[PDB]
Order: sequence, then C-alpha cells, then structure tokens
Amino acid sequence: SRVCQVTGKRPVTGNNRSHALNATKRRFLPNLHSHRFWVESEKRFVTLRVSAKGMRVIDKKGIDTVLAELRARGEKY
Amino acid sequence: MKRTFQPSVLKRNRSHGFRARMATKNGRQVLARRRAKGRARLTVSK
Amino acid sequence: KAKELREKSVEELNTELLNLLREQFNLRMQAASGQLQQSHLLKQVRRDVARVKTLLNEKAGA
Amino acid sequence: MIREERLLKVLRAPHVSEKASTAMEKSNTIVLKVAKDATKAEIKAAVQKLFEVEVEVVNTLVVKGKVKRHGQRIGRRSDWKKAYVTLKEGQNL
Amino acid sequence: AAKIRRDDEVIVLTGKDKGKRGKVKNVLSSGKVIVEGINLVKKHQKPVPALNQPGGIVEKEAAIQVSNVAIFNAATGKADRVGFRFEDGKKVRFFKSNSETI
RNA sequence: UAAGGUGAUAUGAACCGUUAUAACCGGCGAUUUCCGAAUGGGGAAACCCAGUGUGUUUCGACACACUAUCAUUAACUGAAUCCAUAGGUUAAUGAGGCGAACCGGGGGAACUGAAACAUCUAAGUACCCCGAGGAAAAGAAAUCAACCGAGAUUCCCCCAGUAGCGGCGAGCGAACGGGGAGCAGCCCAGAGCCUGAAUCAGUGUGUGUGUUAGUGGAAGCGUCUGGAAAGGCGCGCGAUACAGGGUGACAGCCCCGUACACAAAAAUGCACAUGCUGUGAGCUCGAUGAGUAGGGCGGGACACGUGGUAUCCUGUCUGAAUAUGGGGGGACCAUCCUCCAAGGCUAAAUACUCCUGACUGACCGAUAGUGAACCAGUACCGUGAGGGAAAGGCGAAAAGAAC
RNA sequence: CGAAGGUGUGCUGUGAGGCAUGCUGGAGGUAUCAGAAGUGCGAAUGCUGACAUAAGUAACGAUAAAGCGGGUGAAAAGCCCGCUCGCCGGAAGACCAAGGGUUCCUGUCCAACGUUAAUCGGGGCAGGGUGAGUCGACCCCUAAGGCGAGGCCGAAAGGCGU
Ligand SMILES: [Mg+2]
Ligand SMILES: [Mg+2]
Ligand SMILES: [Mg+2]
Ligand SMILES: [Mg+2]
Ligand SMILES: [Mg+2]
Ligand SMILES: [Mg+2]
Ligand SMILES: [Mg+2]
Ligand SMILES: [Mg+2]
Ligand SMILES: [Mg+2]
Ligand SMILES: [Mg+2]
Ligand SMILES: [Mg+2]
Ligand SMILES: [Mg+2]
Ligand SMILES: [Mg+2]
Ligand SMILES: [Mg+2]
Ligand SMILES: [Mg+2]
Ligand SMILES: [Mg+2]
Ligand SMILES: [Mg+2]
Ligand SMILES: [Mg+2]
Ligand SMILES: [Mg+2]
Ligand SMILES: [Mg+2]
Ligand SMILES: [Mg+2]
Ligand SMILES: [Mg+2]
Ligand SMILES: [Mg+2]
Ligand SMILES: [Mg+2]
Ligand SMILES: [Mg+2]
Ligand SMILES: [Mg+2]
Ligand SMILES: [Mg+2]
Ligand SMILES: [Mg+2]
Ligand SMILES: [Mg+2]
Ligand SMILES: [Mg+2]
Ligand SMILES: [Mg+2]
Ligand SMILES: [Mg+2]
Ligand SMILES: [Mg+2]
Ligand SMILES: [Mg+2]
Ligand SMILES: [Mg+2]
Ligand SMILES: [Mg+2]
Ligand SMILES: [Mg+2]
Ligand SMILES: [Mg+2]
Ligand SMILES: [Mg+2]
Ligand SMILES: [Mg+2]
Repeated sequence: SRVCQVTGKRPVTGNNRSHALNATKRRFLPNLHSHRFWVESEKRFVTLRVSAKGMRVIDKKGIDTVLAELRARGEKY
Repeated sequence: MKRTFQPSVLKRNRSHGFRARMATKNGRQVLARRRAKGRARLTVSK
Repeated sequence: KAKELREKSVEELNTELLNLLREQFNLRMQAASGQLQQSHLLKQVRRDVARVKTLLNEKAGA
Repeated sequence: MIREERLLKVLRAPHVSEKASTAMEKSNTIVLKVAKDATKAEIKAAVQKLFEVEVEVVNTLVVKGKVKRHGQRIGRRSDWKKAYVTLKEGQNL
Repeated sequence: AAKIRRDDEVIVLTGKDKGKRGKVKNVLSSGKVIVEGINLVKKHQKPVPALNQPGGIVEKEAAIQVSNVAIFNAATGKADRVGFRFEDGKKVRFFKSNSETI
C-alpha cells in the first residue's frame, strides 16, 4: 500500500473545490519513493518505501534510530 | 420452446453450493444472513 | 451394578465387555427374527456396556 | 484386519423375503442387514466367527430408504446395507 | 410433597359421588386420581378383530381431580387435610384436625 | 427429592420402583460420529485420498495418534559471498471462526429541502470496512476566566433557538456563566541512598454473602338450586398469607401457591482477611517529549460556508526558541493575566440488550398481537441473492357413540 | 331462577340511540359520575375471506378408429382375457447420457388426484426389488479455467500471481 514505512503517512481524502465551490471527493497521496539506505552497522543496504518527509526524518535521526522504531513496531525490513 | 432453466448439478454446486459461498467474504455473508433468518437449507445439498 | 463393576480389574472388565457385546449381538438376532418376548433386555445390556466402558475410562487415565 | 468388538456390531439382522428364501435354497446364500459402513472383508470375517460357517463370497448393495409425505411435511426412512453372503457347498447354520 | 397417595382411603368432596369413600388406585401426573368405585363411566368399547374380541359396554373408574377428594380421617369419620412435619429424620403426613401422624 | 416411573404425537408392549443406585431436579465428571474456522492434502459441505509413528494367542489390511497457515520465542541447520545475512527443519506458546445492540476508528451516497438548481441541505445520515470492552471513548490544563477567580474527563438541566454562520436563502446553531449526577488521581523521559515499604495482576486457603436444586408454610361446615357449587342462605374460623392460578358455575379456609421462616455435597460471582510468584514505596540531587511549535500551498475540522477569522488536524514544501524560554486570551500590536505542547496510564456518574430470573401494564386477543398462539422462516415461489402464507376453541370428563 | 353475543317484538328519544321482553345461547356483564382513545365506513380500479353472475353455457388437448364375445365388479364404451380392425415403424421401436428420484414389481384400496365412469393408474396404503477385480465413478494424467505458501500491489475489504 501507499504507506510511508517511517512516518506512517498514507493517502488521505478531501475535496477538489472548484471556483463555483463544487466539492468532488479526491485523495492526497504521500510523496513515496523506494530508496536503498546504506546501513553501516549491518554492512548491507536496506530498501524502504519512504515519503520525502520520512527521508528528512532519517537525515535527522539516523537510519539506525529509524530502523530500531521499525523493529519495536514489529515491522520487518 | 427452450426454457430458461436447464439443469446441471455440477454447475448448480459450482455456482451456488456451500463451498462457493465459503470461498468469498460476500458468500459467507449470504450464509450468515440465512443462518440468522433460521433457514432449514442454507444451500442446495445432497 | 456400577459399585460391583468398580471392584473388578481392567482385565476382568474387558472380559465382561466382550460378554455383554456377545449378548447384545444374540439379543439383536432374536429381536430381528421376532423371537424376543422380553424387549426390555436390549436397554439393560446396552446400559451395562455403557457402565463397563465408563469404568474402564475412569481406571485408564485417573 | 479384524477385532471381535467390531465383528459383533457389523451383522444387524437376517433379511426375510421370497428372494432371500430362494437365494438360500438355490444358491446357499444368506441375505443380511449389515452396518452401513461394513466392508465385504468385515461381513466375511463376522459371518465366519459368529455363525461358524465357511464363506465363499460377499456381495453388497445400499438400499435407499423410501420417502412418505404426511400432508405438507416429508418423512424419510433410513438407507441400509444389504449383504448376499454365499456359503460354500457344505451347508449348516 | 404429595398429600394424597396410592392406597389412601379418601372421601369425595365434589361431583356426583360427593360423600362417598374409596381407596386410591392410582395417582396421575395430571393432578388426577382413580379411586375405587368412584366416577364410574359405561364406555362403548369397539370390537378389536386382532383378539377376535367383540364389542361391549364396559363400566370403569374415570379419573377425578385430586383437589376433589380429601384424606379420610377414619378416627373422626370426617374429611381432613394433610400437613407435613419431620418425625425422626423422616418426613411424615399428619391430619390437621387432630394433629395425628398417618 | 421420592411413591411413583421408562420426553411428545401415542396407544400398546416388555419392564423399573415404593425408605432408598425407580424416576425427576441441581453441581461436577465421562462419552461426544461426520460436515462446518475445519486445521494432513483434496473437494460439488456432511465426501475422496495420504504421509509418519504405533498395535496385531491373525503382526497382510483395518483400528488409534500426530502432520494446516501465520505470529513471537528457542534449538539444530544453512546460499549468492570470507564472515555474516537470507533461506531450511523442528519444538513451545498464541491467534484464526461465530454472534444482539451499544462503542472507537477507515471510507462514505442519493432521493429529498432550497417550492427549479449548481454554493448550501439531506448528513458525516444509509451503507461498506477494521477493531475492542463490559462498557467503549475521553481524561488530570501549553483549559477557561477577566485583574475577582475557577480547577481533569464523562453525563443531565439551563443559558437559548440567544450570539453567530448562511445563494445572510432554505436552513445550520454555539460558548461564557449558573444548577446538578459523579468525583481520584498517577507514572516514564535516571541516578544515588535505604531496599522488597504503598498499589496492581495471576493465584492457594479462610470467612461473610450472592447464584446454580430445595424445606416448612394458617384457617369450613350445614342448607338451597343445579349435571356439577366456588353461587344464594345460615353460622364459624385464618390473615405479617384476601398476589395469582387451578378445581364440573364466581373459593381467604379443596389443591398449587402467597406473607413469613429456612436450606447445599458440589461448582461459581463479588467483597474483605491471609499465603505465594512477579511488580515497586519513601527521600535527596537531577532531568522536563524537535523534523516538533511556527510558516507557504491544497484540503478538512471547529455552530463559524475564507470572511476582518483566532483555534485544531495535515497531503505537499519548509522550520524555531529552550523557563532571562514558550503557548493561549477569536485578525494584529503593546500591557497584563493565565497556562506549560510535541510521552503514557486511570474508577465513577454515561450508552446498550442475543440471553437468565422475578415482577408490572387504562398493551393485543386469532384479518389483532411477532411473519409464526398451531412441527413457520415451514409449505410454496425463485438459478440465486431473496420472497414467504394459510391454519386456534367437542365436552367437566372421551364418558369420542357397544349393539 | 340464565351474562355477553345472535334473532324477534313492544315502548320511548328530534336523532345518533335507550329501556323492557319472547326465542336462541351458556359465563360472563356492568349503573352512575369521571378518565383515556387503535371510537363509528358504501365507495379509495381499497385489503383479506366467503358467496353470487354469466351457466349447467364454453370446453374435455392433435380427425391414428374402432367392433364384438367372455370375465371381474355394487356398477364396465374405457380395466383383464380372446378374435378382428386401424396407426407408427431413421419411430410413435430399442438403448445411453443429462435431469428426476421409487415413478419400478406384487398385493390391497378409490375419498381427493385422473378434464368422464373407473373394478384401472405414474393416485392412497403395505411389502418387496438395485448383488461387479475386468460397466461407470472414485483413482493416475492433464485442457480452458479456478485456487494459490511465500511474493507483488492496493485506504480497509481486496486485486494479481510463483
Ligand atoms: Mg462375485
Ligand atoms: Mg456394488
Ligand atoms: Mg413444600
Ligand atoms: Mg481444507
Ligand atoms: Mg481435512
Ligand atoms: Mg490430492
Ligand atoms: Mg558462507
Ligand atoms: Mg475473532
Ligand atoms: Mg428542490
Ligand atoms: Mg470481548
Ligand atoms: Mg478505556
Ligand atoms: Mg491569580
Ligand atoms: Mg442540535
Ligand atoms: Mg457546572
Ligand atoms: Mg457533590
Ligand atoms: Mg397451605
Ligand atoms: Mg357452566
Ligand atoms: Mg513539556
Ligand atoms: Mg499548536
Ligand atoms: Mg467585509
Ligand atoms: Mg482579545
Ligand atoms: Mg501529556
Ligand atoms: Mg428477560
Ligand atoms: Mg397473525
Ligand atoms: Mg373468532
Ligand atoms: Mg365486551
Ligand atoms: Mg350491555
Ligand atoms: Mg366518559
Ligand atoms: Mg363493509
Ligand atoms: Mg362516502
Ligand atoms: Mg349464452
Ligand atoms: Mg351453444
Ligand atoms: Mg360443445
Ligand atoms: Mg360410483
Ligand atoms: Mg409414491
Ligand atoms: Mg407400475
Ligand atoms: Mg373421477
Ligand atoms: Mg402407485
Ligand atoms: Mg498469501
Ligand atoms: Mg490468484
């Protein structure tokens, strides 16, 4: 599914509002990308389905910190 | 002339049988409704 | 019965069970040929088999 | 292959009729009601131990119980197994 | 718990046989009793070929409501009522009028 | 608990029992085919076919046990590729499926209303989906207030159809404050000192008490009519019992009850007391939740439709300060007041009824009341989802009509 | 020593109605003054049931066709036996499959069913009847297609697939 493995960001629903204020149901999808992260501690690359926001979270916290959250959640990588 | 009901037990069971109902979520809902109604026959069987 | 059968051993109860099952067979043959006047005997034999089997069960895993 | 407890429960009743009488007189065959789940091997062994006679061959069929209508509601008699137990030339019972 | 029992001498309180006495022959689960010489009927019994049995008008006791009979207190010659008490480790019946065990 | 019994149509047959293994009622056990989550594999449900391990005064074939998937944990094993990791096998433990309503969450209509219709309405309704509990959710202030003060959450009554929102149409519709039900507060973001010190859960025992069988339970007779008396008439009696039902017509005193008084071998609920395993109390010195708050863009939520619009959530792009600090007080600024976000837990008052027991009704009484008083979710119809009836009353007693 | 209800009659009220009483019925009814409403039917091509009408009318289902003798029986055009006559014969015969499910055979019965009578029946009731190593199924093998450990994908449900 279109779910960020880091933040949990998923498709949300809302409306397209026209100039005439006609509401039509829509979705806002997360900016998802499958990215290979180098994990020094495991001497292996880990491919995660992450939003650009989640990628910034990994830049701040570090991949080991983020992967530890995934283990605690039971979420495999 | 040729009428709409042309029998076949194999096609009867494959299309409406117990196992066919059990195979999908919506078919298990058919069985659940029929059980709540208190139906004697849930499906056509042997 | 039930108290009298409880005193018997596992080997003894297995013998009585075989005897009751032989009697059950002979009574069924007698009933089926229309030769059994005492219809009540079938229920007595059937419930004795039940008593023997119940006691064998409480002696095997207790 | 066998067990006495099983053999004692396998034979249910002699079946009486004109066909059963003629099968005995002409072919030395006894007609029985046997347990529904009884196999030809079980019926052979049970007749040999309990009736003390030698069995040549066992033939079996399943009889479908008749349905009777009682107004709007139906009744159904039980299906049962019939055995044609042929005994060897030397006849006893 | 039952106030009227098989073999008791009872007196009829209600019906065609009011005042008459008789022995309880059987007590039925319906709350009815058969009492000897009481509530007689003359049934037109149909013939049964399976006996080669002919038909016949048969006189028999018909069941009477148990509430329609009273325990007969022979000692007082009167209809009585039953009470219950424990004498020894056993429950007993007693006549309400004279407090005597049955 | 008992003098009667072997459920019904439903007799009859053969029997069981009467002072205590007849039956009947309740507690705990045993047995519990096959299908069904169905779980050894398969499958057109109730069937077809196996592997492995065991048994055979007969060690052929049958009987019996185990063998599904996934998750966590452990042991053995083990690639590309040296280590490693993946993978593989086995074992332990758990899950799965079903089912009323209430409950939290993910999605989410339209008819309709606007006397047309698109903003708006219907309505976060119907429905679909996920999950949970006896309740759920919420919850101990970055909350209000107004310079006086209040002190978590939930629910009820007001405030008030007010202030507002609104093609300022149709409609939508607060809060502040007041009266009430109920009330309870805690822990982590860490170390030391003293150590198992408050609490909570699992669970042995003990007592109280509740449930699942039960026990006792007052007092009326004569006469008349009548097929029959409970009715009329006469005279009695009980009542902490004249609730109600039955009995050949309407019974306080005939029967079952009712008021009142009692009872458990066994299992179980709730309390306290107490044993045990695990958890930690108190004190001192600290620490104080960052891709967060804030912002731009698009939406959504707030009674509040972008409006002069504060507050909340966030799909996208960004991005602080650090108690000499930060949030809020409905654009915004100053002053002042008030609170301390980015961690978590928590009972009550609140919502509901598939079911169990007791009781009640100016509710129905067979075209009514359930669709169904009755063998009804049946018969019947339809490929199917599904739809879905009609149908109660002899008599007090079958004495159901011998001949 | 006769309630409600039903069916008559008499009196009474402006009327909706009321009272009395004969007969039927067989156990319930309720003054008065208040109280509450599922409170009044001729219509809605109203709803359910019952019963008329047309009318003893149409029809009795292929125009292949019957006749007679004897029988059984309460009754015979129709059933049984017999002799003829006629019809089909690439079927209107025989055998499979599918589908049905006892309709099969024997005895017995005739209400209803059978477009008539019915002694007859695929109708009622009872009993009987289906016997496999080599006929079919199961079984081994695959087709289209289905399902599908892991997996890939998707708000959830799910979709696809090794
Ligand atoms: Mg053979
Ligand atoms: Mg066969
Ligand atoms: Mg008592
Ligand atoms: Mg399976
Ligand atoms: Mg299986
Ligand atoms: Mg297979
Ligand atoms: Mg290696
Ligand atoms: Mg579940
Ligand atoms: Mg409109
Ligand atoms: Mg639960
Ligand atoms: Mg909670
Ligand atoms: Mg202050
Ligand atoms: Mg409102
Ligand atoms: Mg208040
Ligand atoms: Mg208070
Ligand atoms: Mg009493
Ligand atoms: Mg009467
Ligand atoms: Mg903080
Ligand atoms: Mg904020
Ligand atoms: Mg303006
Ligand atoms: Mg201000
Ligand atoms: Mg907090
Ligand atoms: Mg209840
Ligand atoms: Mg009804
Ligand atoms: Mg009526
Ligand atoms: Mg009335
Ligand atoms: Mg009246
Ligand atoms: Mg009035
Ligand atoms: Mg009318
Ligand atoms: Mg009119
Ligand atoms: Mg005409
Ligand atoms: Mg004419
Ligand atoms: Mg004509
Ligand atoms: Mg006639
Ligand atoms: Mg038939
Ligand atoms: Mg025939
Ligand atoms: Mg006819
Ligand atoms: Mg027939
Ligand atoms: Mg899978
Ligand atoms: Mg697939």
